Amino acid sequence: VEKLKTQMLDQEELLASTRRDQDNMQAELNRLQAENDASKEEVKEVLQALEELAVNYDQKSQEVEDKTKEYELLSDELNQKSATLASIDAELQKLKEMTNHQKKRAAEMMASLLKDLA
Amino acid sequence: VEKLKTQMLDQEELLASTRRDQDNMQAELNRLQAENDASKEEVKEVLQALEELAVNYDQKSQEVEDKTKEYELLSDELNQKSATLASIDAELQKLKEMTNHQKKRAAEMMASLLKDLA
Repeated sequence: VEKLKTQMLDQEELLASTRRDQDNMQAELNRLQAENDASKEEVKEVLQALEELAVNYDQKSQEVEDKTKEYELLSDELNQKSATLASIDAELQKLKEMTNHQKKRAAEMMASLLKDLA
Repeated sequence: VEKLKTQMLDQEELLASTRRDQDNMQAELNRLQAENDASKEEVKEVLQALEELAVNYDQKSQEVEDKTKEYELLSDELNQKSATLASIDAELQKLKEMTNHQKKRAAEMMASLLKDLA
């Protein structure tokens, strides 16, 4: 009997040593699941964060498209205004020419009267 | 003659007064063209500035689209990794069950030998 109990001792101390490797593994597995489900939520958030940006940059590029037909209409108008003024410049030269012709006429009519011999 | 020259005086002083209104107008017209061609270039620039933004916000929203299939693949993978670990958790329970069955077997074989009547 005293050999058989030395056998049942070594057997227990081996099956104990096996239980403590099965716990290191159970533990390190559990931490790997923790470390994982961690990363699993960061990507959840990053995927949200990224969908906002997609919406945000999408509106912003439509606001840019609206500002552009705004400033293009204004571009058109100013160009038209450029013609109005150019036309008014033209009217303004005729008015100069008109009053010159009146200068001429008045002066000729003056000289013609100062041809009074007497 | 001395009435006719008083007439030719008043005539000149009126056609002078008319020339100086035609200059106020020529001047104020000219400034309006200046003030205009000014605005005409600001819109030129603003239209450029706006086309850059259109390009800029357009790339940025494609970079967001690329970051998203990037983080979606990663999302897929981590979910797969979640299964691997879950499977390894399962293997790890069997190994516990296996070594328990060996505990049982060894202990029964021990008791059976300690049934030595003598």
